[PDB]
Amino acid sequence: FRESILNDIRKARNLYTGKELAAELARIRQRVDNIEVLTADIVINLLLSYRDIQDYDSIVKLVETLEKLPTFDLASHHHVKFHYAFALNRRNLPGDRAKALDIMIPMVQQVASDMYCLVGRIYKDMFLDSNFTDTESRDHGASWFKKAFESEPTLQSGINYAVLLLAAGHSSFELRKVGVKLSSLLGKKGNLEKLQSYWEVGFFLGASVLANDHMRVIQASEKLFKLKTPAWYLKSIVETILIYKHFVKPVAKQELVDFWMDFLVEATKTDVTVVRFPVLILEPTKIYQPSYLSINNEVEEKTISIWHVLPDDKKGIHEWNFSASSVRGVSISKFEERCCFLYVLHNSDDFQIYFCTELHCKKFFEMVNTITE
Repeated sequence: FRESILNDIRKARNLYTGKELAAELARIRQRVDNIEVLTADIVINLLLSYRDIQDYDSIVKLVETLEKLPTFDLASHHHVKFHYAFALNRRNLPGDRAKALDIMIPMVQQVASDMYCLVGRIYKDMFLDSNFTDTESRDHGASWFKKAFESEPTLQSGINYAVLLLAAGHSSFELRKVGVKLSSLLGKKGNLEKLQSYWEVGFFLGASVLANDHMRVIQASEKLFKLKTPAWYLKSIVETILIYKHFVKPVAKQELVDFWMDFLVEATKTDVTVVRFPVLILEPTKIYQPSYLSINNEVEEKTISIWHVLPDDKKGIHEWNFSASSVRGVSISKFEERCCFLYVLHNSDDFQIYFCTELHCKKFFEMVNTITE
């Protein structure tokens, strides 16, 4: 019965994403909410499955019900408390972040980097979410990431520490000191081609951003795209980059750095509101080509505009403008839900267009069906 629930959660996380996953978890919950004894293995894998669709409200409500269930000892389950605080911090209703800190700070005060870094992230988020006015939260966040960094140096704590020093007005060391240590950690990790886990690539990206290393940023951003990085994770990297970009005081590849920053920030949006989409056109060479696309309110006939950002090969055609009557149609890829096929007249090939999220692709699909109907 336990094993059945566990096996079905794992199968659920593999088969489904989005709404389809939420349906499956609610089906599994009926069983979970009637189980003879509710163990921590079930709880943990439930919380991971809800995190896959950023359902922080379900995580909080489940963990609160375990706190009242007298025979579950929440205090003893530090990883469950970690995920609870994580969810409270992302949900951020009145008092959520206060409660997260009241959970996390006593757990820390041997403590692992992730625990120090979550507390640091709560402060970081308070700082960002205050429109950069909460300078006390900034300084508290810096101190927590600093402790992590000195206790167990990692790129994650190091980049977050540096970014908050940058926001505090750091011509300076710790800042160049954190910089030296970041460079030897990057040395330890080795070439980007051998880093396969999304979490290694994400922290490589961040330190590459801090280093102002353009080619690595572009390379690591693309790798983060190909790896189907979870939204929960990309969120935290993006937050770090937004703070960096706000506070840091052309290079011929600036255009591709701007594209990738725009792509990865757009990828954390759940409400799609954009005049234009940063996209990757998959070429028959099997290279993803950074591009922009827009659906234009043009007089007489609506149009689709598509253009390459900084193509390596500057020769040939890198811009298209299609009138509504020029479009045969659109089809979402049967294999890649981020991808929409666009079919146009007098073009024997197609455009295989890859968006930053599934929803962005679906919006494009719907808008093109509207102009062709």
